[PDB]
This record gives sequence, C-alpha cells and structure tokens, in this order.
Amino acid sequence: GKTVLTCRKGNGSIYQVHGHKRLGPAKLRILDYAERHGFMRGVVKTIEHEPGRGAPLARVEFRHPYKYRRVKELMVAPEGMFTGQSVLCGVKAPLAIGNVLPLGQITEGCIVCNVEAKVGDRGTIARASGDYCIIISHNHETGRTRLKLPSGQKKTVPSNCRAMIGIIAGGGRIEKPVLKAGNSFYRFRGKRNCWPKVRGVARNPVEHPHGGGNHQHIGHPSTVSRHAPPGQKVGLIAARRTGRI
Amino acid sequence: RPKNFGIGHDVPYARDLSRFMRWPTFVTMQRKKRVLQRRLKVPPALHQFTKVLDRSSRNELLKLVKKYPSETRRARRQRLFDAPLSVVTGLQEVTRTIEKKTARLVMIANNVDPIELVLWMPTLCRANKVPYAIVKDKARLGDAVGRKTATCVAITDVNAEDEAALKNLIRSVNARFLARSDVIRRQWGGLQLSLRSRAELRKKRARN
Amino acid sequence: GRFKPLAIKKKYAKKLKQNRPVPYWIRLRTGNRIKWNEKRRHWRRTKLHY
Amino acid sequence: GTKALRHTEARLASRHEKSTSRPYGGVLSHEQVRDRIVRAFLIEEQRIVKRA
Amino acid sequence: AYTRPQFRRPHTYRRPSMSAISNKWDAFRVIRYPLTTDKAMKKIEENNTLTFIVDSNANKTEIKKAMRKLYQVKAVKVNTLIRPDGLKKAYIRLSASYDALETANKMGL
RNA sequence: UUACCGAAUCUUUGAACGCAAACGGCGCAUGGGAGAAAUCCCCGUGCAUGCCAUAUUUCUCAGUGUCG
RNA sequence: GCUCUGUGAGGCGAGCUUCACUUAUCGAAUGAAGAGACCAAUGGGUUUCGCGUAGUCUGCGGGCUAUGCACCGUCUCUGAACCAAC
RNA sequence: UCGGAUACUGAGCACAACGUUACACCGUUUUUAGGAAAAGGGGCAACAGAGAACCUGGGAUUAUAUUCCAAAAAGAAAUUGCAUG
RNA sequence: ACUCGGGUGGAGGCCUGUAGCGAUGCUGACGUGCAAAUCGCUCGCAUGAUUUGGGUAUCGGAGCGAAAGACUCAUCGAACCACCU
Ligand SMILES: [Mg+2]
Ligand SMILES: [Mg+2]
Ligand SMILES: [Mg+2]
Ligand SMILES: [Mg+2]
Ligand SMILES: [Mg+2]
Ligand SMILES: [Mg+2]
Ligand SMILES: [Mg+2]
Ligand SMILES: [Mg+2]
Ligand SMILES: [Mg+2]
Ligand SMILES: [Mg+2]
Ligand SMILES: [Mg+2]
Ligand SMILES: [Mg+2]
Ligand SMILES: [Mg+2]
Ligand SMILES: [Mg+2]
Ligand SMILES: [Mg+2]
Ligand SMILES: [Mg+2]
Repeated sequence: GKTVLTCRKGNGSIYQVHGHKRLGPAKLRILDYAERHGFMRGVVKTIEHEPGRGAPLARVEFRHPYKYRRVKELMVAPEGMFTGQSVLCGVKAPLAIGNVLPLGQITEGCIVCNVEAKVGDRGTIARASGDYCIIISHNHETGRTRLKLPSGQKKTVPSNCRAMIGIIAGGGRIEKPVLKAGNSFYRFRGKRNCWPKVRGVARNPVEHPHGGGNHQHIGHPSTVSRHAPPGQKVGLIAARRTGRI
Repeated sequence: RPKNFGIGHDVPYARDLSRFMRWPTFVTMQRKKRVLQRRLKVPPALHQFTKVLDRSSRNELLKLVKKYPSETRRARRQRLFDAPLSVVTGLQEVTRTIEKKTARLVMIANNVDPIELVLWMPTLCRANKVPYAIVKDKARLGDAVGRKTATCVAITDVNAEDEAALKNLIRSVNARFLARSDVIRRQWGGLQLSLRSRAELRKKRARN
Repeated sequence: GRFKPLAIKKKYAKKLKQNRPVPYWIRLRTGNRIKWNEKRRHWRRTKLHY
Repeated sequence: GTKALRHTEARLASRHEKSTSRPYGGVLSHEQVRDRIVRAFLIEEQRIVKRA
Repeated sequence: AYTRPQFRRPHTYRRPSMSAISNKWDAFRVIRYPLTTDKAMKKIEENNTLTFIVDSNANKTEIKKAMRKLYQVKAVKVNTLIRPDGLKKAYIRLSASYDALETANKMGL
C-alpha cells in the first residue's frame, strides 16, 4: 500500500503544532515551599490570547521566593480573572476565583479548573475553555479527593494537588457555528496542519484502508480492533458501540 | 534594620542548600552507594567487614605496625652491599604468611576497591587459625606501612620487647573476630532503615 | 547582481583571465600541437555557474 | 517629558530629553507615580494599624 | 555554604601557560606595480593620485604605510578596489605637499 | 641547461583544529612591526575535541565516599 | 510465563496471594529551593565506641539473645522589598 | 557613512556532551549535568524582518560614483575610536 | 409595546471588472510549432480557504496532497543516480 495519513502525522513534520506566536506553556507556579507552607500573592498583569487556544492566558506576576527579582508566570485564566487582580497561590490561600490552593482544602462541591493530577506537575486537568471539574469528595483519612473531570468522568487525586478556583475563561466557543470553510481555516491556522479533512473513502486504496472502489464505500466494518496495527487502525477505533445514541 | 522572613516578605538571606542542591554525579552516587548498602540485607561474609576492631585496640595495633617498618629504598640498597624485622605487607605475601601460618596476627583493611580481594581473607585466617582483625581503613594500614594504602598487614614476628604487647593485642583481636567466628559467620547485616523512615515508623507506632 | 563572495569573484576572475586566445608564439615552438585554445569559454554558451 | 528619539540618536541625547525629573520619571506617568506614593503610604498605614 | 540549587565547579588554580623573516608581508609585497592606463594618468596629473595594483590581501592602511616607505610620500587617502580580474587596485591620493606627478616621474613613469 | 638529492621554501584551504563561513570574516593570549596623535594596521606563535602520561622542584581542587 | 526482584508481617495451600516496607525500578516536579527529626524507637554504635540484669557461649579477650541504663539527642479592581543592621 | 560582515533574532539547523547503533554518516539539542577563567555549554540561520553616522553640487569618465573632487578640499555634515587643551 | 421615513456608515470566503492568479469554450491557431503544452479571442477568481519573493521543514518500499494515484527538477500506480547487471 502506502503510508496512511494517520501514520504520517506521527512523523510530526508538516503536522507539528505551529506555536511561533504561542506564549509558552500555560502552567501553575512551581510548587515552591511557599505554596506548601503559605501563599504567594501574584497580581494578574494581562490576560492574553494565545493563538490556537480558546482560553485566555493570564500573566500573573509573582515575586520570586528566594531572590530579588519578580517572576512573571503564565497560566490559563479562570473566568473573571481581571488584570490587577491579586491571585493567591499556596496552601493557606483564601478560597476565591483565581486562587490556587490545595485540592483537599477546596470545599467539596466547588468547581475548580486547571487541576493538577500528579502533585506538583503544574496543572493539567480542566484547562480548555469553559472547562472545570467539580470536587465530589474528600477523604482526609487517606488524603485523596475525588473530582469530576470535565468529561463525565470521576477521578481520585491527592489533596496535596493544586487546583485553581472557577471555570476556565472563554467558555462557549463551540456554540457559535463556524459557517465558512474559511472560518475554520483560521482556527486551525494557529493550531496545526489538521485541516481540511479529506474523507478516506474519497482517498485511494493505497492511501487509506477505506479508500478505493467504484462507489466510494468502506468495504469492511469501520469499527477497527484495538490491536489493529497502525495504518489499519482507522475508522471507528475499539468502538464499543456505533450508531446514534 | 531587622527583616521579616515570613513567606512573601523580605527575600531570605541565602540559606544553605547543600541538602537539596544538585550535586555532581559522582557525589550523588557515592552518597547513594553508601545508602544502598546499609539498607540492603548484606551477607554475613561481607557484613563482617562492617564489624571491626575496636579503635582503642586498633590504634594500639597500627602503632605496632609502625614499629616494624619495611626498609626504605634508600636503606635497602645500603643493606645489600653485604633484613630488619618488619611487617609483611601485600596481598600476595600476606596470603602466604597465612597459609604457612608463619603470621601470628593479620590486619585486614575494612575498605577495599573490590572487597573480593580480601573478602575471602577472614575465612582464610579462621581456617589457619591465624589471629586476624579487620580495621577501619586501608589508608591507615597505608600510612602505618608508609604506603598510601594497604589491603593487609601481617605481624609475622616481633622483637622480645614487644612480645606481650602483641600477645594481648592478639587476644584483644581474636577476642572480637576469631573467637566470634561462629557469630561472624552468622550475622546477616544491613537492613538499616533511614532515620527518615525509622522516625516515620517511630511515629506510626506512636499513633497506634 | 552586485553580490559575490570574493571567493566567487576570484573564480570568475580566474576563468576570465583564463579565457584568452593562445599566444601566437607558442604555436611556433618545435613539436607544438596546440593551435586554438580548446578551453575558450563564452558567457552566452557554457556557464560557470558560481 | 520624553522624546521619541531613535536609539540611534538616543545615546547622544541629553538625559532629560528622555525623562522628566520626577521619580520614575522616564518610566511612569505622573498619575502612576502618585498612584504608588499613595499606595505606598496608605497600605503601610493600614499595616501599621493591624498591629493594633 | 553552597547557595545555588545546582553545583558549579570551583575555581582551581591554573598555571599561566623558522623563516629568518617571519613577516612575509612587506612594503614590497603590498604595493606591486604602478598602473599606467589613461584613467590613471588622468589621476596623477588631475587628482594628485598614484594608481597601483597592490597585493589583493593588503588593506588600505597597509597601502599608506607602504607608499610612505617605497616612494617616501604621504597618502591622504587610499581607496582600493579589487579588479574584476582579481588584482587589487589602489588609487592612492597624495598629500598636497607631495606632488603625484613629480613622484610618478621619479618612479620611472 | 639537463639529471638527481640531503638543505630549505612550501600561499588559501582540507582530517582542519581558536570561532565561523556563498564572510578571502572575526577572536583571546603572546612576541614582533609600522606608525601615530594611544586608538588603528600588518605579522609570527599558541588557542579544537577526545584520550593516555605527568604535575618529577609532585599543580589547584570537589565529595553529608572512608577514615583521622 | 520468566526475569528484572529486595525486604518484613501474615494466612492459605504442597512457594502462592494479602498486608505493610523501602534501597531496585517506574512516573513527576524542579534552576534538584527548604525532606525528616528534635515531638524520640519491636532505632543507632568509631569519641555514642559503654555499662547493669537473666539466659546461653567462649580462641579467657569477650561474645550472643532478651532487657534496662546511658550516649547519638536538640531547638520554637496592579506599591515596595536583594547587594546585613557566632 | 551605500549593502554586507564586524554585531539581532526568526521558521530553523547542528558542534559539544550524552545517548543509541555490529558501525554515527542517528537522535535529543543541552548534557544523570562540576559547561563561570576575570542557574540553564558553543555556533549558525534574514543583502526584503530588527539594526544601520552623508548630503548635495560638479565642467567628474569612453566606461564608476550618495564611492571620484583638494586647500577656498565644490563643499557642507554626521559619526566611531583614542588623545588634546 | 418598537415599528415606518431619511440619512450615516462601509460589512461581506458579496457583485462587475483591471493587475495578478487561473483556464471554460472555440473541441479556434499551431500541431516535425514561437513552444517537448505555446498563441488568439472568449471565459473563471480577483478582500481572500487570495496571489507572491526570500528563507525553512517534509521525499523514494518515502514524502506531500481541499484526494486527481495528483505532485516530488520535461521523470511517478513508486524520482533520479550508480551499481548488482
Ligand atoms: Mg478517487
Ligand atoms: Mg490497503
Ligand atoms: Mg458517498
Ligand atoms: Mg460511502
Ligand atoms: Mg540561454
Ligand atoms: Mg553567481
Ligand atoms: Mg570598497
Ligand atoms: Mg577553522
Ligand atoms: Mg530558534
Ligand atoms: Mg546572524
Ligand atoms: Mg533589513
Ligand atoms: Mg550600512
Ligand atoms: Mg552606467
Ligand atoms: Mg469577491
Ligand atoms: Mg461572473
Ligand atoms: Mg482512480
């Protein structure tokens, strides 16, 4: 045959993220001693658009814990995070929007964003716009809170894990129809060479497992096995069910 | 002009970070190599080098070795125009003195690059019933012999003035090793907890 | 255009002064073989692409 | 108080051509300085009161 | 007494560490031969300016110092060019105190 | 002039190695030169990495490695 | 499956799993930037190396098991900040 | 004094180290890493990006000029280095 | 209740149409040509998913593709070079 496009994206050549104009990683502050035994006040300096990203990123400027210099630092913004706002990261941070305080100290039922799964990893869950995760339980005896991932998905993480308070900003992007082929041209301009998506049945038999034939049709089930070798694992992958739900 | 050093106030004056610094790899590894072999369960054959001659006894013995120096190159040449009693030194010479049992005390060093060089030696003195002692450093057997390191030393013989000074040492020495040879061939060593984990266990049992 | 590394200018300079008719007097030597220069170059024909 | 000198000529300009003779003179608007002079004073005055 | 998160290697002491005419460059290697074209003859009389093919690796300041030594005369300026052919060509203009004409004829030109 | 071979000469490069390089570019250090009201300018030599040896008057060090 | 793969406590069955452990290993974070302790032991043993108790052992020097002394071990709704005043 | 380099960074690249490979002609691009020689090694990569001190007149050519001109520099500048009162 | 005039404003993968980018038709010219794909008129897009220079990245059992097995130096249902041969 010939290499499938799903496999070629793994070369990550043409298919790499753009990101020249990206501001850098949008993370939480390094889990300092100050985070673990107090709090760091950083004022939000400016809320930026990172191209290719939905959520605005904030520019909180924490003062450096150990030296005379000030440490501007960039994290995806919770909604209502205005410039000049004083963020408070740390274990005994007050419970407010934008504050980053230990997950086990956040009240059960309150919704948090930019949650970190592993302790100290600097915020990986609930980072996309509009996204958040409600804390659904604490377990102080074993120090592991549960939380509901932005997908209907429960997950247990240590309470020492940081989280930010509130919904991530920029929510509701997806609600607006794109309408133009050109409009989606630009949302992916800042993302990657993801787009346009040619259908595999429109492709040739060399190009794709679905490709080829006179009427353009898949010839075999589109629901591929989990163990299917790459270049084969196209169509619906390890699908448990198909059909509209 | 006092300074607050609460979090988020005055910047701290530069406190020592040796404990959390990132060291050169050879430093981290000689530290960990030492940690690693306390907390593993060492074999009785190899643990015995961890057990060692009491220093007040050691210091006495190395002063004895120093009393019977090998002749210096300057003098050995000068003697040969025609040897003085001295401690046998060297793994090969000391190994003979054990087997020939001419040795009447032997001083295995505690530390050795491959302990294998000497790891067998305590069993070999125990077999020839030669008194032997392990001692803290090949560097001290070193200077005692004027070498910068000595894997071993053998007091094969001594002048009459130091006969008893050797004998009490031979029985203050095989009192700890050769007499305990039944004990030594038994004690599995190691398995020490970190005192960061001994105390953690001191407190978990404190809470229960 | 203007741009040339001097190394390229030295080479076109090389080929330029190399682009000359054989001396008349060389043909008059005994046992001479040469007549025309067999390595005459013309910019409109062979290209010294440097 | 500051001129839009190109840095090509900024080196040769007089120092006060690129500033006003006020604290933060080449850096902050006068209101921005006064925002601080207040904010320095008033914030310390509350902290001095939080000891009581 | 370390106060950096990472170790850095210490300053250690460091100990400080055939041609009879080594300088092959020379006034006589720099300047080569005066040029005798009629653009150059326009300059000797009209511009007080000697023209020379001069060593292509030589620079201007060296060409001044070479005229000073070879022909004993100051060069108020020396703007060289390297010829399409690859020779370098200096137009050296003499100081008014030095005639470019009295000197060029003294030079056998 | 020819032939041969000892003494040399052997430009820019090139493993190319002071750093680069579609740049006849640019260094630091060392000595020289010219020169000049020093700055500039030319020149020579050293200056890559790795590794082995050595510190021969035994270089300076680093390790909560081992001890003392 | 074996191996990597150690260590304790179990139970079951004729080396298998639970449970803790932690030095392998793995993941993460970090500019390896503050871990634990001092709050004290089914802890340690070279300046702490040592004593005392009962049991056993002895190359007569002490050992070892239990055990308790000591000692290791002990202190408390955007401002500015550095370059120290044993 | 123009452009370029000296002297920017960029998509990028790759020396070093390290790692992998029967093998470096691979990969990361910092290195389990002691990279300061008087916190994150070195370099390169734009003649359209950033940077960038000069202008005119000429009766100055066969052919170059924002480059040539001569002491009344046709002239007028700006600019860099050092030094000088 | 927020509608009906009138102006304003200048929106839009809006329209006509240059340049530019194409390339429908004449199945026109040419068709051993100007041309190993061109010429003419006609026509399509021409504020955009536009066109375009430079740089840079991705290629051969591979690359790249708004997908025609298209394109990857006049070479592609597997380039070209050498070799086995
Ligand atoms: Mg098709
Ligand atoms: Mg197929
Ligand atoms: Mg269909
Ligand atoms: Mg179909
Ligand atoms: Mg042609
Ligand atoms: Mg060219
Ligand atoms: Mg020039
Ligand atoms: Mg070089
Ligand atoms: Mg870059
Ligand atoms: Mg550059
Ligand atoms: Mg430019
Ligand atoms: Mg310029
Ligand atoms: Mg012309
Ligand atoms: Mg339109
Ligand atoms: Mg139309
Ligand atoms: Mg087809």
